[PDB]
Amino acid sequence: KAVVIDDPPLRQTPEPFDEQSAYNPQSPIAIDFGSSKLRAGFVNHATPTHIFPNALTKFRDRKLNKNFTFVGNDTLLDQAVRSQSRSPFDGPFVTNWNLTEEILDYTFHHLGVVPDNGIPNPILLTERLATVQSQRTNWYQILFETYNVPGVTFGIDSLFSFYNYNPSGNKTGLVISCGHEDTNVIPVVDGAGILTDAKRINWGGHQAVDYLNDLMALKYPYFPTKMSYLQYETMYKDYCYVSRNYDEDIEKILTLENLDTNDVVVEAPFTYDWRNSILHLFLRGPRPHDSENIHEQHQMHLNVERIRVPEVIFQPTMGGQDQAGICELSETILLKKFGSQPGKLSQTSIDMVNNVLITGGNAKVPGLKERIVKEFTGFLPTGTNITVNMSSDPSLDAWKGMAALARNEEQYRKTVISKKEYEEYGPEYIKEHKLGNTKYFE
Amino acid sequence: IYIEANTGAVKRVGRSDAYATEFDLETEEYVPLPKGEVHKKKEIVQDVTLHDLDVANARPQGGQDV
Amino acid sequence: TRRHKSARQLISDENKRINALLTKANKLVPKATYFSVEAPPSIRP
Repeated sequence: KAVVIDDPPLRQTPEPFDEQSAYNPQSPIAIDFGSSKLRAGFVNHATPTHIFPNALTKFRDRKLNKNFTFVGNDTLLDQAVRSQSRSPFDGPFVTNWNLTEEILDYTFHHLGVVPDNGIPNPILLTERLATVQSQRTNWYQILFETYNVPGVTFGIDSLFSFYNYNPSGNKTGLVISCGHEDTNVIPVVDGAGILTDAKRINWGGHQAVDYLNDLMALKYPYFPTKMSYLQYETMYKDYCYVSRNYDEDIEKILTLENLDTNDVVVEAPFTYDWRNSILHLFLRGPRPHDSENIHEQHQMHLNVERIRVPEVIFQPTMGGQDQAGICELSETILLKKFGSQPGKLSQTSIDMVNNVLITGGNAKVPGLKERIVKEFTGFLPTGTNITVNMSSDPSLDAWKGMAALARNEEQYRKTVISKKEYEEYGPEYIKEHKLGNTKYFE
Repeated sequence: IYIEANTGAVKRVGRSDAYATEFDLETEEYVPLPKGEVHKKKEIVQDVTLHDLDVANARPQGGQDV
Repeated sequence: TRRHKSARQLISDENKRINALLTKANKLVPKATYFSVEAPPSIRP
């Protein structure tokens, strides 16, 4: 029985506004400017108040009043408003900027804030790894000129999640993130993100969905209906998993005893034996094909691409970039850095092994934890206890981390930026604190 | 490789399956990794007759290699 | 007023800024730049 794939349904109920009576000017505000989803919420709560993707557009009427400022969740109302949606992210950086304060003013209005002469709430903000000086400079300029905010901090989402999942602040572990466009491996030693040995991989969820798009476009060049990006990310979400061992699984993926189980057919919406043919098994699975009926011309099969696409974080070579996979960078971090001979592990190495944490929005795929535990038992000396932790929803943990830094502790005022300090020092500044970026030089 | 610590026997099995793609065509044989532990212990009972010990010490030409 | 400032040329300006600071200091060891956290090539074939 075939399953049809449609666009996700539009949200009937528009997002609400917070009450102006319960707003507190002294309460800090936490914003996560993620690439895929924007996370915001007040410190006093623990459940996320506003969750919506960072995208927006402009509408044109016949009656010509120019009153359309639709941001995010109100683009989930019709196909026409959703189709022309423009995001502020171009690659890993932000290029356009007028849409950014338009989105931020939408967020501030939906937070139920009535300010005067600027926002009188300090800002908790998340920022990437090894970020360029122009991005930090115009972030400084945009908040401390447009919003007149007294205090701001900078931090990484992976270290924020690590501070969430061990709130003492002086632990030691290894954090691996799978972001929307990047995969990062950061070692943490005594609660400090050691950025001189952190590593970055240029692959994420967006590149995986685009890889599936290119693969399925190259598999069926005569598909009459053109599919959108959204249907692609849902069949990437629904029907992709990480193999336990790749070399054995590809060797029997088109075998008849295996192809009857894991072959997924996909129906597009609309209004000399074949058994010995490896091409026919790769195209249309274990079923015979007749190309005259209308139904199977709109059909799409997923047999090897269930595990081919999520593999590429372990081997980036089929993705195109000449980088190592997270097995090898995790191995060289654990075995040739922080004073570790290959064969003898330091106490820091063993303590990082005992506290491996994996976060990120792209960790939703199944089989990641079993694979990482299996290969960590692979390359390590025998008898070493390996512990890997997982969140139920790993896209919530970073905002909860900055909320933990604000509400849970009082030493958050170590890392804040004063306006007077900004005016005495300038844009060229970075606080060398335990949980964010460091200085570009020594 | 294959190391027997009690005897000192050294045996080469072949190259790994991970090094199978350094060349398209190679003269070496590629085996997978051993699925068990590196160190294995096994108790054995050896039966020899007196004639084997007589013929082991009475080789006229000399000893032979493995 | 600001330029469109596409994300491709930002890498080039950051690279030439780092190189200019390096050759000014020469005639400073980098610790955490965008070209140092980026991953080395693999060793396994």
